Amino acid sequence: PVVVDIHTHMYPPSYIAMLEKRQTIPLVRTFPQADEPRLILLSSELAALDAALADPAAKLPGRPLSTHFASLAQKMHFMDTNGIRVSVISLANPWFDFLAPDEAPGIADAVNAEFSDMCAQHVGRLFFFAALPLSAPVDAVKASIERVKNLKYCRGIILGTSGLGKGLDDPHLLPVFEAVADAKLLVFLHPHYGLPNEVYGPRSEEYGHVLPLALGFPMETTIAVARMYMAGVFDHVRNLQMLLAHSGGTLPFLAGRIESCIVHDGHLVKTGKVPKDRRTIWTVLKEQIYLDAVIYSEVGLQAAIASSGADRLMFGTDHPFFPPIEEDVQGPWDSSRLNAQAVIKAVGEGSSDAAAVMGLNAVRVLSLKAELEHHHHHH
Amino acid sequence: TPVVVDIHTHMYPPSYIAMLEKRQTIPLVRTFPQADEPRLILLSSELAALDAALADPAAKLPGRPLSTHFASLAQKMHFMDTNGIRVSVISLANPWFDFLAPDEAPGIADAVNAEFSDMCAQHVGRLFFFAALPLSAPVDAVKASIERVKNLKYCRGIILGTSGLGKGLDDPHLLPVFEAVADAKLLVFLHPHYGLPNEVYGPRSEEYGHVLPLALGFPMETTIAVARMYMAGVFDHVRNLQMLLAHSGGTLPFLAGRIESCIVHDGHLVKTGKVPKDRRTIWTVLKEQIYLDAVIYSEVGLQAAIASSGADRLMFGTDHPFFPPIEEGPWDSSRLNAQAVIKAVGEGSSDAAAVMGLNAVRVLSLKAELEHHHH
Ligand SMILES: O=c1cc[nH]c(=O)[nH]1
Ligand SMILES: O=c1cc[nH]c(=O)[nH]1
Ligand SMILES: [Zn+2]
Ligand SMILES: [Zn+2]
Ligand SMILES: [Zn+2]
Repeated sequence: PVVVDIHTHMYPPSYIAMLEKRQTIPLVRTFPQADEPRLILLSSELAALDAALADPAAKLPGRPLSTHFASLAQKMHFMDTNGIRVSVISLANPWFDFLAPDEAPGIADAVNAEFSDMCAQHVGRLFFFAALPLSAPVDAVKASIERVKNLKYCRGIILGTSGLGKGLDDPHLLPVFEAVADAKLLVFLHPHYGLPNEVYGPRSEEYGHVLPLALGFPMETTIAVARMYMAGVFDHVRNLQMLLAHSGGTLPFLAGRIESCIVHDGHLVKTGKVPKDRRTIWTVLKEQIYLDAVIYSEVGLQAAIASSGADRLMFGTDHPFFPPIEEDVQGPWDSSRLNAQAVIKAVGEGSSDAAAVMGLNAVRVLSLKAELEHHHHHH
Repeated sequence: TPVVVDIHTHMYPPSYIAMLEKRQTIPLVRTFPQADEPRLILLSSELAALDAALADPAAKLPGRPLSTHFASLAQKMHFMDTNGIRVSVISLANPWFDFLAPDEAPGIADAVNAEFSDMCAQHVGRLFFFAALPLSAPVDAVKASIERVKNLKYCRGIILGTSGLGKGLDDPHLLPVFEAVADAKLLVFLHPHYGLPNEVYGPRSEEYGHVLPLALGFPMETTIAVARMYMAGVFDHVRNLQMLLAHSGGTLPFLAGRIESCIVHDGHLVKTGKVPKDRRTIWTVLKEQIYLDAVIYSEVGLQAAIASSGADRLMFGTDHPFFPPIEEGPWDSSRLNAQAVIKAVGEGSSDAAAVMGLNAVRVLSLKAELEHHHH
C-alpha cells in the first residue's frame, strides 16, 4: 500500500527572495558565524532577534534556513530515504498574510503556479495545497480559488487561523468557505500565530522553541476551529471538508469538554443557541473534519482515531521543520519515524487501518487513485 | 460497595464571599436589581460584560449566578448523596487568596483553612480538603502557612493556581514552596483561573457565552503552567513533589508526544547540553509525579489520560458546583464523567473502582478514624 505525506512544506526560492527583502518578521537574515541564513517567522523569535542584532555574542535567532526548504531535489531525497511515495506539499506559514492587499493576488498566483510546476517534475509523486491571498479583498480570494482549482496537481487549499484578519468566525469569510467547498477543494487548516508570548512567562527564552511549537501551535488550531464551530460555519457550509494540522491541535482531547460547556451555558441555552437537533462537535468530527497524524504518540493518535475514525486520519511529517540535530540530515528523520511508529503501535503493522492512515485515506479523499494507478503501471 | 470519591469540588465560605462583595475590581460579587441571586464575577473575560451591565440596566447579567451551593455545606452533602458520592475532598475555588494584600494574606488564609477543617469535622469520614496558600505574602509566611495546615485534621493537600508568587510556576523563588509542600507530603492540586489573554478568542467571543474561556482557556492554561514547570526542571529539583492536575491535565496527555519531539529536535536545547541521555521524559514524570483528575467529559479524553498516567493515577471529580443544570436530581456534569469511566474501562471493573475512588483513598489516606495522613 502507498505511503502519502499530507503535511509537508516548501518555500519556493522566489518566496525566499521576499523574506530577505523584509525589515520585520517574517524575515530571513545571514549572520557572521554561519553562512546558513536564519529563518525568523514567529512572534516568539522577536526578543532574540533584537538581542542578536545588538549583540554578536548572543545566540542565533529563529531557525536555520536549510536547503530542505527550497530544494525540490532535497524533498524527493527526503521522500526516498523515509519510504514516502507521495507528498502533498504546501507553502509553509506565514504564507501571504503580510502582503499588501494589492500585491498579494499576483504573488499568490505566481507561487501557486510554481508549486504546480514543481509537481509536474515528478508526475504521480507530488500534489499540492495552494495558498490564498487572504490579505486581499474577498473577490480576489474567490478569483484565486477558481484559478487554483484548475492548476494541475492542486488538491486543496492551505489556510491560517487569522482568515481575513479577524479569524475563522468572521462572516466575511463565509463566501470563501463556500467557494472552496463548491470547488471541492479540501481545506488544510494550519497554525502560525500561536498565543501571545506573555503566556510563556519571563523564562521562555531558556526553553528554546519548545513552548510556542509544542503548545502555541496546536492551541491556536483548537481555538480557531472551536470558533468556526461555534459560529455555525460547518452548518452553513455543509459540503466543507477541513483537514486539521497536528491531529486537530488538542480538539479530540477537549471535544467532550467543549460539548459539556455548551450544554451547560446559561446564556447560550436561554437565548436559543442550544436546540435539540443541534449537530455536536462529534458529528462534525466524523463528517466534515479530517485529522493529520502528526501527533508523535499512539496516545494522541488513539484519541484522534476515536474522534474522527480510522478512515479520517492521514499521515504527515511536517518536513522540513524538525531535522535531526546530531544525526544525518540526509538519513531517515526521527520526526517522520515517530509518527509512523505511533500508527503501528495504535492500529498494528500490516493492518488495513495502518494502510488507510499511512496513505489510502489521502488517496481516496484527494482522488489520487487514477494518478497512482497510471503511474505505477505506465511509469 | 467500593467508595466513590470526588477530588474536584469547591466551596466559598460566607466570610470569603463577604470579601468578594466588598471588592471594586475582579474578583467580586455584585447584586443587580433584576437578579434573584448575586453575580459572581471571577474572570478577565467577564470584564467587558460587567462594564456594559454597570452602565446599561438592560444589558445581560455579567459573570455567573452566585448560587447558594458555593457556601452551603448542607447542599454539598445533598449533592453527594444524590450523585452517589461517599467522600468529597473540597477545595476553595479560584482565585483563592491570589488577590489579597501581602500583610493581610497570612491571617486570612489561616482563618479560612481553619474553617475548611471545621466544615470537614461536621461530617466525619465524608469530607477532607485541599488548603489554599497566602501566595501574595513573602515566601517565609507561605512556609509558615504550610507548617500550620499540615497539622489540620482532614487536610490532605494544597490547591493552587498558575501564577505562583506572581511570575508563574517556573519562578525560582517558588521552588522552596514546592519543597516544603512535598516534604510535608501534601499533594499539590494545580487548578486554572487566569486562562489566556482574551484577544485570542476574537471579536465575536461574547456571543459564545463562557464556552471558550472555560472549555479552552482553563485546560490550556493548566498545560502551559505544567509545561513551564517541566522545562524549568522543577520535577527534577523536587523529586518528592506530587501534583494533581485539574481537567485530566488540561491537554497534556494529548500533547505529551509533541512536547517530547519538540524537545529532542530543539537545536538550542540539544547544543547547550539541556537534552542529555539521562533526561527524565514527560512520560516518566506523568507516571511518577503526576496524578490526573477525570473531569474530562468523554471516554476519548479519559482513555488518553489513562494511557499517559495509568489507571492507578486517575481520580474522579465533578467540578461542583460550577456546572449546574440550566433547565432542571443527579447532575449531568457529574454523570458525564462517570459514564466516561464506565465506557473507557468497563462498569464494575477494578479499573473503574480505582478511578471512581479507590486511587484517591490510597493516595490521600482518606480514613477519618486516624489523626494523621498515612502516606
Ligand atoms: O509547520 C511548521 C512547523 C514548525 N514550525 C513552523 O514554523 N511551521
Ligand atoms: O473551578 C471552576 C470551574 C468553572 N469555572 C470556574 O471559574 N472555576
Ligand atoms: Zn506544518
Ligand atoms: Zn503519464
Ligand atoms: Zn474547578
